[PDB]
Amino acid sequence: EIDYKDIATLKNYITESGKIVPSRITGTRAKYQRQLARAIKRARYLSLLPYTDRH
Amino acid sequence: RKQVSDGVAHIHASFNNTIVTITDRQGNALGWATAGGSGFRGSRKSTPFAAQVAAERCADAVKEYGIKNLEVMVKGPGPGRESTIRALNAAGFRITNITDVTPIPHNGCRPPKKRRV
Amino acid sequence: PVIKVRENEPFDVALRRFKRSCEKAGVLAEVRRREFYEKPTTERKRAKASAVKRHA
Amino acid sequence: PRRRVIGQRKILPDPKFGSELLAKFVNILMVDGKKSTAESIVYSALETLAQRSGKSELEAFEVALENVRPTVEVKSRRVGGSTYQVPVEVRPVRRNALAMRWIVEAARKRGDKSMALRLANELSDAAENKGTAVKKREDVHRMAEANKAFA
RNA sequence: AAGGCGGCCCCCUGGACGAAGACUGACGCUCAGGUGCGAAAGCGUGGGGAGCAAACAGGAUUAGAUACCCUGGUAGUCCACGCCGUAAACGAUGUCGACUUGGAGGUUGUGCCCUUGAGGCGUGGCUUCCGGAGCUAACGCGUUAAGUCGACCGCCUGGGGA
Ligand SMILES: [Mg+2]
Ligand SMILES: [Mg+2]
Ligand SMILES: [Mg+2]
Ligand SMILES: [Mg+2]
Ligand SMILES: [Mg+2]
Ligand SMILES: [Mg+2]
Ligand SMILES: [Mg+2]
Ligand SMILES: [Mg+2]
Repeated sequence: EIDYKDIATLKNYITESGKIVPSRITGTRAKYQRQLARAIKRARYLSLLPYTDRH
Repeated sequence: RKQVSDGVAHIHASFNNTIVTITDRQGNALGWATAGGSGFRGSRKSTPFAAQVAAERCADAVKEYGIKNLEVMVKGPGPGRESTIRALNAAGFRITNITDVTPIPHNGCRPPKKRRV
Repeated sequence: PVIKVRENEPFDVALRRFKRSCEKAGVLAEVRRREFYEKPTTERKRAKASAVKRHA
Repeated sequence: PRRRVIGQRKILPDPKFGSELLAKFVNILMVDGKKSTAESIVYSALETLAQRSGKSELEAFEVALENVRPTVEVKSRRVGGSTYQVPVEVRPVRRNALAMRWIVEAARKRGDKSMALRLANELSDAAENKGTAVKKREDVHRMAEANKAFA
């Protein structure tokens, strides 16, 4: 269900500086943590999300 | 001699020293002072107090342009991260924004070996 | 950790915010971690040890 | 003082004015348990200060003491192999004691002919906030404001 | 399988596991010799070379300081194709199979339930921490055994010498 194109949902799982929030804080299942990080990584490459607060 | 009224305080705070640089929005250096060159060496150089007078001495070699607002750019882990910022604000300066810009590699270069002291 | 002071907020409060943003962000910890090379075997060793201590 | 906290002996007041404060002063000036000769020097100095400097003997004392009274100071401390200097905010009772003590010490380290004249001129100087004793307060503050970062 | 494998994307490819039923019909387990794989350093040829850094030089420390610390820095660390065949190559625990009380978790399949909630009841694979009997010199191990048994292999026979 998770898609890198759904930047709205993806935003809930990154920090102010675009860093991925660990499963601990979010309390997200471990299978999907991975799915999320792969979609956040995909979304970063396509410039639909920042890598860093810098830019 | 010229006019700015809108600047940015870049403070480089390493463990051994803390360099303060005042600049415009463009990134052009307006004035600078360091702790190591404000009468502090070795064990005293690397103190928050030395960073403070650095910030103070720097505010005197810049008000030639009459800055009135600025942002702060904190780089590095040493003392004078914070105490430097304070001195600026007391020297007659409105602080607009504070930002840490300490660089973090995404694990690139291999750092030097651990020191076996 | 970027911070922007709001109106009629003292320079101090904004600062305290900033320092807690970095406490939150892990800057100095991060810089400490990278000042010196750590062998892979060593960081695997660190990782087990903290797993272990994280049993009460 | 590892375990046992204590109160403090609450000395009798100055015999002449009935001031506990001046009793803290004569004692501080006292040497070799010569109380009789200590208060003699304190009064003659107060009498010299009182007579020819606008009177108000107790008040004259305070004007001078007001000036050498220190609001903050530093307490040495040894943490991680380092001797840090921590500036501590100091309590009122001792504030008087340091104030009195530096006035007395600056008086003996003086050129004048007797301790009474010295004491008198130290108070006068302190009253105008100048001299050694005031300067002792200022070094305390310069030393304190410097390590303001570690409070 | 072990060595070991971590940004993202594609292509080629190995193994593991689950559900259901069909097929083959003991085709299985183990394995001296044999063959293949096998961290790092090291070797050969040609590339590459930011950072790190054996050697080496310089600055310090020290009674000395061929070190620890500092400023530099070559091989090397990187790529291709060959070589080497070793490590505390470790779980210091060979492989395969059967059997023997429990508790809390992690991970990953799958059947069921007003899916009516981020759940409720089962059933496989792997895994972490405790612990029962039993075992053990003790430490500890304890259904992932170091327990109870069987099949086959490797190895030990006081220290130094080696
Ligand atoms: Mg048949
Ligand atoms: Mg080579
Ligand atoms: Mg070196
Ligand atoms: Mg060579
Ligand atoms: Mg061997
Ligand atoms: Mg156990
Ligand atoms: Mg037992
Ligand atoms: Mg033998």
